[PDB]
Amino acid sequence: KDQDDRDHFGKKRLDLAGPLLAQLFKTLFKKLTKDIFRYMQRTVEEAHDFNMKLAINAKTITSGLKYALATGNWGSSRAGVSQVLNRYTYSS
Amino acid sequence: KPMVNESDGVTHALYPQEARLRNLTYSSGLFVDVKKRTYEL
Amino acid sequence: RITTLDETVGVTMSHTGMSMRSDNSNFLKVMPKKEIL
Amino acid sequence: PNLNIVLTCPECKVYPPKIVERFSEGDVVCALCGLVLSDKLVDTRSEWRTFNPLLDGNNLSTRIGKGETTDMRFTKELNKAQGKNVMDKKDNEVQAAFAKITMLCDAAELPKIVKDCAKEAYKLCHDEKTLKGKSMESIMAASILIGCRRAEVARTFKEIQSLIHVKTKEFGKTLNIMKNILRGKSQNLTYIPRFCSHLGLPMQVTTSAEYTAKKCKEIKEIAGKSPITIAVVSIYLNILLFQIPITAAKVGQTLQVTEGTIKSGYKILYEHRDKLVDP
Ligand SMILES: [Zn+2]
Ligand SMILES: [Zn+2]
Repeated sequence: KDQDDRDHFGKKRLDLAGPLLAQLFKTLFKKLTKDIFRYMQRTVEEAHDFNMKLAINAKTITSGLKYALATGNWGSSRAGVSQVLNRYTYSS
Repeated sequence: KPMVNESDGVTHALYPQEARLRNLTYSSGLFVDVKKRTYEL
Repeated sequence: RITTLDETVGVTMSHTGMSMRSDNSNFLKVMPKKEIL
Repeated sequence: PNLNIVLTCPECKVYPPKIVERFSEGDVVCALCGLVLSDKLVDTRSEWRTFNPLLDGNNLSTRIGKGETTDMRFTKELNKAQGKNVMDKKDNEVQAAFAKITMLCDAAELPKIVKDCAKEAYKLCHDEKTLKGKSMESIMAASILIGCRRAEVARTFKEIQSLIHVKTKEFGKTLNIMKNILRGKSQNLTYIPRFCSHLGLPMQVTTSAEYTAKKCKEIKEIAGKSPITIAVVSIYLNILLFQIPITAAKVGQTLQVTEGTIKSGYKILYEHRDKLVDP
């Protein structure tokens, strides 16, 4: 048998917004859970009252999605993913 | 659905035209049913 | 599929941040010297 | 000692420099005899292209993080060295205080202007003698409320109280002496659209409660008994004028107001119903 070809297009997989936002939302969700648990351990360890507004933050998901879809990086791993739409003509 | 929360505190529906004119971000809010339990074990 | 809440937003957005409603759920709330001698 | 360069025209010498600055040619010229005053003009926009004194001051610092090709042992030794020199300056409280205040403001969904005003207020107070404690919670809550009052925003005491348990009384004293600090370093209408947003009411009911709020502020009688009850009874009347039904229990449990208070204000308000009609 010949050496396995890597240029075969069938062995290649493309990634649209689905997989990218799956990785991104996955990591951001993990960080969210870790931070919430950190607030839980701080609450039970320092012996105080609990609050739902200080445990679950929204700027981690908002800053993660807004920052990743705002800049070219998808977090340098990946760059040049997001580009400004070219409105020179319709075929462009 | 897509929405916008302004500076004074009012949140209304967003359209892509007004999103482009006001330099906003066309996004939608996300909620989660968070369940809590306490075991004593 | 994911269910889209159809309300007037302002109610849910009011329940997000400060809504003047706290508590409502219990979770992570936690001499005479001779006689003494 | 002097060090002030003043450009004058030796040929004109008839008036202080009333000159013109030619940026395209890079010169500055007297607008009278047309004689140039200086060549090779520097720019401020061009040096700014590559790149906070209001809060950080003139202090400089640089981070040490891991490198492309480095060892994890050296990264820890450099960070532990900075951990021993962190006591040389008492500015660790400003970064941690601004971090927790950042978390609370980000939790309250307030704009960045109120965040910067609150950080500026906490920087004005910081560690003075008249503060004398308050366990860092009351100066943060009171600083957020001050930054809210400065940015023309409206947040009730029960809202920040719902965020932070400051025991109200000590919060009021710390807010009072803090206001004295601000005075030593030298409006209910905004609440209506917020509660109308909490109830999801149309714009006509919002501006109707605006005119009702102003008129009720002009009629006197009761005067206020805190503006919150005036707001909730004003919205209660403006919503009993139309047909959208909420009753008194739902609006009393949503806005956290007593039913007997909105009915007590609805009585005299119904008595003054005459002069409150806009159209
Ligand atoms: Zn001298
Ligand atoms: Zn001249």
